[PDB]
Amino acid sequence: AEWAKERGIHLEFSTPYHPQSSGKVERKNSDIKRLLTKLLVGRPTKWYDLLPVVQLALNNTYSPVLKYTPHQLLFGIDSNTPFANQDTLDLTREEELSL
Amino acid sequence: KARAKAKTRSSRAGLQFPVGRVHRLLRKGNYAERVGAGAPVYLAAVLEYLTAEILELAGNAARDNKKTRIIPRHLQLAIRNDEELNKLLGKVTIAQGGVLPNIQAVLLPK
Amino acid sequence: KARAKAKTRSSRAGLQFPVGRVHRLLRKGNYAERVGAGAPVYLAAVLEYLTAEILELAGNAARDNKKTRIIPRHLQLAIRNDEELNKLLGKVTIAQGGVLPNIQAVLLPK
Amino acid sequence: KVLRDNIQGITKPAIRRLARRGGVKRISGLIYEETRGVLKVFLENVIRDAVTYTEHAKRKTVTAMDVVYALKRQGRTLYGFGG
Amino acid sequence: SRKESYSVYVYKVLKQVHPDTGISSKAMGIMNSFVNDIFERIAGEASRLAHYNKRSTITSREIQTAVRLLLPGELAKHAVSEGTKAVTKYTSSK
Amino acid sequence: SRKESYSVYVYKVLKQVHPDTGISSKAMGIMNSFVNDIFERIAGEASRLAHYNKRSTITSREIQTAVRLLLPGELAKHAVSEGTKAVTKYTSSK
DNA sequence: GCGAAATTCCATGACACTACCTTCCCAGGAAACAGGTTTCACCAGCCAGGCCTTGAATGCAATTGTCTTACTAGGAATATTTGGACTTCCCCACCTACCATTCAGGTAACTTGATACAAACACAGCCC
DNA sequence: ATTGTCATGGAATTTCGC
Repeated sequence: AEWAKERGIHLEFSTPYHPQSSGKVERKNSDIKRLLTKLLVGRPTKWYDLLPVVQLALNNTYSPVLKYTPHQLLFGIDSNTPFANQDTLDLTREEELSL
Repeated sequence: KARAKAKTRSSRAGLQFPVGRVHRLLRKGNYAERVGAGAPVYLAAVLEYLTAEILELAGNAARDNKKTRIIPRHLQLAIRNDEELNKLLGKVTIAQGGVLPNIQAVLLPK
Repeated sequence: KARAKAKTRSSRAGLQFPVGRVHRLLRKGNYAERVGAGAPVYLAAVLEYLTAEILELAGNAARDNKKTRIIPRHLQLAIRNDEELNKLLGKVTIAQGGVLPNIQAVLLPK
Repeated sequence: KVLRDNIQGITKPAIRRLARRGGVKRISGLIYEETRGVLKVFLENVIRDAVTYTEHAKRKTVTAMDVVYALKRQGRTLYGFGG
Repeated sequence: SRKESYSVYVYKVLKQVHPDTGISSKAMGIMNSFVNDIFERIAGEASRLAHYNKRSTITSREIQTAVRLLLPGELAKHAVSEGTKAVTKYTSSK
Repeated sequence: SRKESYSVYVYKVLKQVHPDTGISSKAMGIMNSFVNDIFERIAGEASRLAHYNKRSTITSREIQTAVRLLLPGELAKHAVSEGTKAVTKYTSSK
């Protein structure tokens, strides 16, 4: 907590013995253990290699009920990834900030 | 916040020798890597039976020679009076004790 | 890719007893937590001096009784012939050896 | 399984032959009831320490290293069988 | 600094079977050093019982075999049954 | 499965000072079990030297004191100097 | 309007710190072991005769045990003087934890090789 | 002085062709 007051971090803690309170992290831990599960089928679990993959493979999975990348909702446009949108390249970046 | 009442594990087994102190003398003495939760309980009992059995016998020799406190002569003499306590400490010198009173009954005067 | 020539640490010290095998018998015997890199070197030398000193003496008793191979009687007799080797193994029975030839020179015939 | 009268299996010459290895010329006839006593004391302090190892690993066979571990305990080390 | 000891836990046993009895300083150190020695015989035989059966674990079974080895005859009958009371009382609690 | 041993490393010492000499099977096991016993005397006295001086570390100094205790007289003069050759040769390498 | 196709919907499940522990199975093989038969040779049990060793009785000699005195050194108390063990604080090198790579050893096999044992005739050493 | 969630496949829905 004494480091957290330096940054301006407002720490928030769940109610005890209630893992349902922490919402998304209990969901993405069911994503990370369904990405690293799928990569590591039929080999020794050398998962320290595959961690730069996971925060680039999950962060470009389209939310199938929001229809966006995590990259677009965080930044605004795709980075140099396979299968990246060109539908935003018909626009001006100086104005699509408020879009 | 506060927490519950800290009940010591020596009072949860009915002993007097500690189990918290014995359980860090099985993980800082390199005896093994894993030490069960019941092993320093069971060992603090056997340290407690044998600490009574000397002092039970050391209480009697203090009483039979009219003493309030137990000096090491009584510990010298409580050991080697009992047979099975002596076979445990058969190699062991006790400091400041001397020996038992003993004559081989051949040196008796003529 | 390939790598360099694997030079064993027994050949990097001029010994014959291994240091790779001794260094995993100081970390799987719970002797301590950290084992220095020089300690199984130094211990494989002392295992190698004392393995010679019996077999040096076990070679002679094989030769003095006209034998090619060293049977345990020679190991029985190489020990207890040397004085300082005997004081190390003063408590130790060697299997299938018997004892040294000995008469107390009072039982000699009249 | 019970087979008695086998402290009397340590026969009269086989204690004399053990006496000759110690360097003993003349013996009495009353060592034979002393040796069988001192022998069964020594096997009631090894088998009693050996079986508690074999029971501890829940084995039914007191193996070769067990006895050596018992003789390790008393301070009389036996080489040649392991341990 | 701090010297840990078993001196306090003797008065909690001395005042159990002889409540009108003191004990001297130089006799405390014997019953102090009786404990530390009879500690590491039982531990140091339970330790070497871990390697002989290829386990990294000192259970409360292994202390029982390392008391039936060190204690002879009639002490090995009591100090076993004076431990399994203090375990069954312990485990039914908590 | 695998039984580790010191049997191979005897022929690499037997063929150093008596190159025309064999050794039997049941005499190998003595020099096998000579090693494993004289191993754990030196280790098991260097081990108890770690607790007596409050260090978690077996150095190559502690094996030297646990050879000047177990070996008597004239073996304690050679087996010390037959180790410090094999260390100084070792550390000047690598 | 039917069908095909493009799309939105929503009910749901799993993530939450995890390994042991027990008892039975399987299994192959092997471990010998416990069980048992078989036969031959040998070691143990049997008993007595002769001799030597032990026990006892003994007389005596010096060895040893006690008494007494002059005394030397041990111990304790002292001051002090001196010699150090451990607590302290900090940094670096060394050990470890790791994976990949490779080498060596153990098992294993087939062969080879060499020695020890068993047997026979004789020699030498010691004793009656 | 705190609170599920969200990827996912039938299946229902809408587009829409002409």
